[PDB]
Amino acid sequence: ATESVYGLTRYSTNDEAIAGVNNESSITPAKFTVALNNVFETPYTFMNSTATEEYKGVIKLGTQSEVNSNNASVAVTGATLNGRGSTTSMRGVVKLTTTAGSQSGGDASSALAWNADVIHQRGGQTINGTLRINNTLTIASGGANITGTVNMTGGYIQGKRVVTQNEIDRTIPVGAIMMWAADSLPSDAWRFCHGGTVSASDCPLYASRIGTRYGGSSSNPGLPDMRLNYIIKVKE
Amino acid sequence: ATESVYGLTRYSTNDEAIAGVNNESSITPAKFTVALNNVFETPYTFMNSTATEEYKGVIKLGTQSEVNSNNASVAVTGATLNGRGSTTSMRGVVKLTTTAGSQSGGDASSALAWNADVIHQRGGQTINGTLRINNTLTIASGGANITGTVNMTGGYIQGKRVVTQNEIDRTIPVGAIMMWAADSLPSDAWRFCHGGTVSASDCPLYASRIGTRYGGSSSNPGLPDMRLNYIIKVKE
Amino acid sequence: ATESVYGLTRYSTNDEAIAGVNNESSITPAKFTVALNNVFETPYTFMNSTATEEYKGVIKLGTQSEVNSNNASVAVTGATLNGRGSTTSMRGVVKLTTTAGSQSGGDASSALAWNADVIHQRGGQTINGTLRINNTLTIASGGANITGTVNMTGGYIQGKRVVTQNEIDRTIPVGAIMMWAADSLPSDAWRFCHGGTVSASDCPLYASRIGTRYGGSSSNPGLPDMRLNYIIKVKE
Ligand SMILES: [Cl-]
Ligand SMILES: [Cl-]
Ligand SMILES: [Cl-]
Ligand SMILES: [Cl-]
Ligand SMILES: [Cl-]
Ligand SMILES: [Cl-]
Repeated sequence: ATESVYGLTRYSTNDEAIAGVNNESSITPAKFTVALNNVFETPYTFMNSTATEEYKGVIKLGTQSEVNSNNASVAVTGATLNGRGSTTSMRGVVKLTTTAGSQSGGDASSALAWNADVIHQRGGQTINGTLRINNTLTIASGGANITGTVNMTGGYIQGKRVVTQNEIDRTIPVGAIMMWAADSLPSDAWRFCHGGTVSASDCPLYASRIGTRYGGSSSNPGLPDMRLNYIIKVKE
Repeated sequence: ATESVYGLTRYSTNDEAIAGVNNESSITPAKFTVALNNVFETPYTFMNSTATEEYKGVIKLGTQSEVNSNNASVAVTGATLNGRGSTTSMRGVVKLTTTAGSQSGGDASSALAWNADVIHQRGGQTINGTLRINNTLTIASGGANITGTVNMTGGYIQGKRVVTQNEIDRTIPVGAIMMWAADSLPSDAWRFCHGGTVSASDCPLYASRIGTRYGGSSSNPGLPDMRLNYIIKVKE
Repeated sequence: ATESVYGLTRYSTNDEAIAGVNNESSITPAKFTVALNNVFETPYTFMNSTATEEYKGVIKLGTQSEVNSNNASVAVTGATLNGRGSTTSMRGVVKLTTTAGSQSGGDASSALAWNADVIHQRGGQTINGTLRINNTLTIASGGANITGTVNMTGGYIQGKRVVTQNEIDRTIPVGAIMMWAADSLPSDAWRFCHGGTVSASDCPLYASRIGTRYGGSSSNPGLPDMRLNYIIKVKE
């Protein structure tokens, strides 16, 4: 057999079926299935969102220095509120003192309490000690009740000069003689002119002014004897 | 035909082509294509980032108690600033009072204002009422102008004792007789010794001291008749 | 050859092997492998976590208005602490003043310092100027030492009336005559009754009361001549 004309043919072996180049034999069903098996089978807007008027946020604690400087941003604490003591130049917190002229527990930021021991303008109070006033005292009504001695440079009552003891002798001097209408004398400033003596120590002005003019001695100067009665002024 | 030698062959059927075990027939093109189709076709560093000096952050509101204790961490509010009232032991805020000795609206944390009604050391003021001083008053200049009566234990002007009315009789006692140079008397303390009487009620000391020595009666005691003129002192 | 019976066969061409419909030829190994190649080869709980008592958080800065209103939530700054000035109606911060009656640097929220120039109740102080008191002064001990003149409506020492100069003439009037025991006179209130004259300008009361009764002239009125000696009271 050939491609061209008919004739005899044998069957291919298994080896020929697999090695499919032999052109001189024919393929049986059994070697279609042999031959197939070589082919078929092979943190900024946190910290920048600050506290303000308008909006809430975050806040730095003021140092004392910042608190005292009136810093409009920082926070005031218990400690820096306490630490900002009032002074004469800076608004601040104070302790009260009820004793004028004393600080309260050594604190310079002490102010006088409502009930401090001051004298006020309404009256009815007591100063428990002395007082000095450097110019005129005017008492507008009700006078003065004074325990102890008043010393004054001058004195007038309703425009009339007050009399003092040194003036007594000018009005009626020791040594004056008058008469007397009664039986007894009410004071020893005067004595009867019935002779006898007075004591120079009892009557020092009589002794100096009159001496022994009427007898007696220097210690016991004599009185005039003028015997109504006469009387003589012997002492102040 | 065989594998070994040449000879006759028939063609396989379709069924034989598919069931490829028959070794005794040959495969045509038409049954290559039949047989193929059985094979080919089958929250900590929030809350721990706190407010401080140095750094901003977060803050607890102080209770009053913490504010008053000077807590250095918490925040002061309007309410706890207001609530921290000054006392004698603790720095704080105050109301002002212009009236010494009165709290302002019942507030114990009241301090005297700059213009409270106090007496100061500079002068020129008025106390509208009484004043008591428990020891010596010194007026250093300008004296005193006193409306009303001064009562004093003692009085001196420039070191001389002030005279009082009870001393008048010692100097010139009722009952004294002197002479007189003028035609009329300027006071009724003295009377002419021209007899007649005085009234005991007008002249009680004359009546007691002299009685009816010179005539008259107890109510109308007689004066001496000594007829310059004589005069007698009849009353203070 | 046929499907049914045996006989002669030729071999298929390559073209027949590929176009596998020819039923009248047989397939060689070489055209199994040709024919196969057409088949085988073809931001709320931030802002709502607020500051409180109990818990930390976030805070709004108080305006002054809120601070002053005692707002219990907002924050106090240096500026609003400073800005909350004490008044009589509102607790606040103060400046101190040591001068009563003056604000410190024009600040209405000025309180008297512990050492302000006030008079207190304990004594020992000085008012450097005048003082007016509108009712009675009581000095409880130690009297008064007064530089300058005291004018008073009335005066008593230990309940006895103080004597004034206008009373002198009532006790012993100008014009009185008495006797005298000494050789010389200690004052010119009295003169010897030895004739001669006094000066009307030296002795105006004698001149008015006595005139020229004893001789002389109106300018130089005569004294009595009564020639112990007589004396006459010529002036106060
Ligand atoms: Cl006698
Ligand atoms: Cl002698
Ligand atoms: Cl008469
Ligand atoms: Cl009688
Ligand atoms: Cl003479
Ligand atoms: Cl004449």
